[PDB]
Amino acid sequence: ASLTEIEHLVQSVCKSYRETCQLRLEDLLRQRSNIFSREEVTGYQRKSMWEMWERCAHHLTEAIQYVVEFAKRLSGFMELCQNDQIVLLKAGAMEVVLVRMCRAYNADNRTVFFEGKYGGMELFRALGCSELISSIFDFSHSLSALHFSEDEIALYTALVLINAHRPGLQEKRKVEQLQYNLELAFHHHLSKTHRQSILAKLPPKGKLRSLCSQHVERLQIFQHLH
Ligand SMILES: C[C@H](CCC(=O)O)[C@H]1CC[C@H]2[C@@H]3[C@H](O)C[C@@H]4C[C@H](O)CC[C@]4(C)[C@H]3C[C@H](O)[C@]12C
Ligand SMILES: C[C@H](CCC(=O)O)[C@H]1CC[C@H]2[C@@H]3[C@H](O)C[C@@H]4C[C@H](O)CC[C@]4(C)[C@H]3C[C@H](O)[C@]12C
Ligand SMILES: CC(C)OC(=O)[C@H](C)N(C(=O)c1ccco1)c1c(Cl)cccc1Cl
Repeated sequence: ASLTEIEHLVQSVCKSYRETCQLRLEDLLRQRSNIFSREEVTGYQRKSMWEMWERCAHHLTEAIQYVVEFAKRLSGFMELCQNDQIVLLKAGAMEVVLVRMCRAYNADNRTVFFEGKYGGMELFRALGCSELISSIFDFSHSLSALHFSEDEIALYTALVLINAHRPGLQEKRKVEQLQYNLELAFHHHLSKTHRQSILAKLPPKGKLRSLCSQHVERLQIFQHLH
């Protein structure tokens, strides 16, 4: 990959992200003052776990569908074989959704955009897993301290997905090459923007992996109990 190729790769990732970001950053920042009232929060807390799971599962289903579309518009992802495309999506799609959340997260008051307004994590009380939820909020909080640009979140989420270490890949060397190209493209774009300092501040790879382990576990328990 040349400099033209690395620059084209950056452009491709950023364009795909912009077209698949689901919620526009401008709309999310504008809505920060639109915050659930005490009555609306109590309204959520009184809902059954069943209904709350039904709303969350719908929210997550939609978010994952945009991530699938992100992958498919990515330079190189469609060049991979079907099996590998699926292995990567299966392992990474939800990890991308967790990362994507930080944009919809307001660190000033610790709220998230959910069903039209911002609310704290207490909104989700009826689900009965406050420790996992607070870890998700904590993760979003630490990411928001980096003030990710749109292009940065584009490149970073592309790297969460294009990971050659996922078990079950049939063309490991081809995924490696795509991964290496994205790592360099990311590093290069950060230097052009004087943002190299975020590299040392990025969460350790095991952090998102360990959070997604617990997450996918609880998700599957809700999936089966339904
Ligand atoms: C594919 C992956 C791993 C499952 C496996 O061990 O094979 C699983 C675990 C968490 C799952 C998701 C979560 O349970 C949340 C959603 C629940 C809905 O009932 C289906 C879509 C939904 C968006 C799920 C899609 C998919 O089955 C996920 C992403
Ligand atoms: C359950 C939901 C369908 C909702 C609907 O329209 O009724 C479907 C449609 C697209 C699905 C995803 C896509 O097919 C891509 C992935 C394919 C893998 O087989 C499972 C995980 C995977 C990440 C899927 C999870 C889930 O089952 C999704 C999100
Ligand atoms: C384990 C299941 C039952 O808990 C969730 O579903 C939680 C509520 N949840 C998430 O898990 C989530 C959000 C993004 C990725 O995962 C979520 C959050 Cl933390 C904020 C806004 C919207 C949602 Cl949907």
